Amino acid sequence: NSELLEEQKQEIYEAFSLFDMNNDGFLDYHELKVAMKALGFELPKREILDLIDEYDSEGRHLMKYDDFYIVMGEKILKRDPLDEIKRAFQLFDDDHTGKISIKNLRRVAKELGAMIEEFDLDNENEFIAI
Amino acid sequence: LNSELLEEQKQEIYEAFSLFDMNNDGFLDYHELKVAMKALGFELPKREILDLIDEYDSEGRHLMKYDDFYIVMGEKILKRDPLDEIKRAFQLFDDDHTGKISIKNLRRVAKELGETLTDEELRAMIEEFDLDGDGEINENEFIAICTDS
Amino acid sequence: SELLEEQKQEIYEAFSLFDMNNDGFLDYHELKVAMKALGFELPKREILDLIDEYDSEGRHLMKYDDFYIVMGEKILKRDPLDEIKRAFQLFDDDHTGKISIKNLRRVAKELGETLTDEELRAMIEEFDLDGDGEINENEFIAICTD
Amino acid sequence: PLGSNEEANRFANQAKLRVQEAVFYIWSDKTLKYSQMANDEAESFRNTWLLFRSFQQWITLTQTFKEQSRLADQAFLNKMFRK
Ligand SMILES: [Ca+2]
Ligand SMILES: [Ca+2]
Ligand SMILES: [Ca+2]
Ligand SMILES: [Ca+2]
Ligand SMILES: [Ca+2]
Ligand SMILES: [Ca+2]
Ligand SMILES: [Ca+2]
Repeated sequence: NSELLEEQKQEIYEAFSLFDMNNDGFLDYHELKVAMKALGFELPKREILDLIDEYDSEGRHLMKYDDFYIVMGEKILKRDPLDEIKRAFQLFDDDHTGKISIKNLRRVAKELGAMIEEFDLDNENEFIAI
Repeated sequence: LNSELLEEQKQEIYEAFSLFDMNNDGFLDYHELKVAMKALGFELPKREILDLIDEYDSEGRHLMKYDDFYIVMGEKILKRDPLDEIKRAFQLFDDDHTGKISIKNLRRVAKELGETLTDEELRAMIEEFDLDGDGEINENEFIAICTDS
Repeated sequence: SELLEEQKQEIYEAFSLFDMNNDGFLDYHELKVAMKALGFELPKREILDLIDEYDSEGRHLMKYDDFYIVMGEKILKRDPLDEIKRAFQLFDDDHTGKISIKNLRRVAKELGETLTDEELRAMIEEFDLDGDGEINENEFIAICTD
Repeated sequence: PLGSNEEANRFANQAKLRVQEAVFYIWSDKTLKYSQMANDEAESFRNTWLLFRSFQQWITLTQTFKEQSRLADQAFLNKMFRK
């Protein structure tokens, strides 16, 4: 484990902050489950509860931001930097085709509110190069 | 007034009064009021019901107007223990008294309330809150669904 | 202000029956019973007041035309509450000023009715508004008023 | 044909009857049943409202978490989006 990078430092904060639904500075299972999808992590139901069980030394099933920060931190660095990539690919692929087309890209471009061939050599392989 | 009442709770009081005004004068006599109180789950002793209408009448007769019903009840409801209320709602989901709300259960409720939902969606509901993982919602899981948000 | 058909008929129906001799007039004797049927119990001399008043000869007979009017205006001046108050007494045969379980038990059978004591208890328990398990007059008036 | 005008009194006992039934029925037949009738309509209300409240709390949460979840993936791309 390294000193965690600033760029990722914010992402953690943003995750926690952006997805505290009821806005009580804690996350509970439901919030925690969505909070981690923002950092790419998608863990088994069992697993998630497991975590809340571990760091809720507070009693009554919640997670302080500090604990949260500590955790996702190790997860981000200790993560296969290619699994990071793998999920990203899995997410553009709505139709589960195997190759990203524009109906799965403008799909994103639009869902946030030129250079078509830019990084095209014709898949997961061309991906990592970016 | 105070801790502002819920939009679902306002409609509670209205609908109740509106449904038990057996004539539609905007008024309720003892009889008209006793049932209206059961409907908000507030069965009182007879004495105290008469006591209440009196209390609210300087204008001689024996009635209550929406205006004041809407308030007596208003605080009657706030004083309400939220836990007993959920507990009771659970029982209604569990027709078959199996101890857990199954999807047949939830479906029945959802049809009963005139919603139309795809089973993929009922399963969506159950999954999100089925923390013990057995694909039904038990008491403690239901409580948590309703706890506050 | 105007008589109901039920009322209009009542009058006629009464003056029809107690006119023993079909002759169209009621004598004192016939009148006394006529008025007691329609519910009125007047002093004997006041009945004579009537006959004589509406009577242009030493005849002592009352025409239907006169009965209708006298009775008619005696029906309208009727206090709505008097009917209710005189209703209570038919249930309160014992005349205790309160209506009992066994009172109603007597009514129901007399009105060809099978109802359990819970059905009857229910009837009182609902209107008994002081807790004594019995219906006094005020409460009975209430039942009736709207 | 036969009988007296004690029958005038056999006509009072009868008039007092058309009224006994009258007031007995509006008491019972009409008025007292509403104690059972609306007593039920009361349960049915309570009940329905009880259901509605809980169900609406259930479903809208599910809706939020779905809706949130699909925004979390949205979010997670927004970093890699700028290459
Ligand atoms: Ca929270
Ligand atoms: Ca009314
Ligand atoms: Ca069940
Ligand atoms: Ca469960
Ligand atoms: Ca004659
Ligand atoms: Ca009596
Ligand atoms: Ca009484």
